[PDB]
Amino acid sequence: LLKKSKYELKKYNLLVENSVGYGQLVALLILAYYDPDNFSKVSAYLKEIYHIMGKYSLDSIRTLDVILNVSSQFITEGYK
Amino acid sequence: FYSKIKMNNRTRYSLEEALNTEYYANYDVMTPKLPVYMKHSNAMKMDRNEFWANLQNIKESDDYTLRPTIMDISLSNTTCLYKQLTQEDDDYYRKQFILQL
Amino acid sequence: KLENLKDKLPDIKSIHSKLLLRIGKLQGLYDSVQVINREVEGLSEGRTS
Amino acid sequence: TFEHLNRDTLRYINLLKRLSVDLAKQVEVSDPSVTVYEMDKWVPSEKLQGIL
Repeated sequence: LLKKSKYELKKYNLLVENSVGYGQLVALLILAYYDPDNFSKVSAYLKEIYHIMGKYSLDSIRTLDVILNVSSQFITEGYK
Repeated sequence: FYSKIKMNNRTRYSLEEALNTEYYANYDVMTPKLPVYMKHSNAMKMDRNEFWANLQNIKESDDYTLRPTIMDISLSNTTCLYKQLTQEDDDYYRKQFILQL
Repeated sequence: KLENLKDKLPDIKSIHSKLLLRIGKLQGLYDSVQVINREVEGLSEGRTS
Repeated sequence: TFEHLNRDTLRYINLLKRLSVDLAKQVEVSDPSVTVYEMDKWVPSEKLQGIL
């Protein structure tokens, strides 16, 4: 109990620890590939990602894994 | 929701085949990225990009710095929960419930 | 800062009423294009008057 | 109010590309040296573009 509640970082590493916080991260990336306007509002989608994984304490390693995993289905048209 | 996208671009594939009756067509049911008249028009781009540019100046100001998330589902309000998951126009609130399940 | 929440409310009533205006405009462009595609279909049938 | 402004800017995004009714194309050509035609660069008339 000393190195669980005093030293362990409070982050969520799997897709079941936050089904609510990871469910809004995928649906925001599905939305970003269906915009006609995608180069004028790049920095409007980052500032909504940082507010999603700050509110729900999502991991920073598993989050970069979900971004590279969803963006490989849409690599033929949107790679810019 | 998926039967308004299927029947929109299946009639005009039956209408290519009649007007210039040289070539048949079976394409996919996809996202036609911009139709033909929204593709190359700088009068429609420039007034649309200055609508998004003053929607960000609301969300960059130091006044509306207390606000919910764009993809947020309500739980308290029983009226807005039925109005988010039943409108067949957005369909990003019925994809979260499938991902959560 | 949350005590008033008074002069910060009508500047969201403004940007929300312009967005409901821009929706109804582009919902009207997709209803006059569907008039052009009802005439070009009927005219290229062969029956004009 | 923010819960209404957020929902009406997702159906504006979902209306410019996804369902997005478009025109049916008649091919007109004038020069006799083309012989190949890709149906991506078909643009409408000059009188219809000014009206739309």
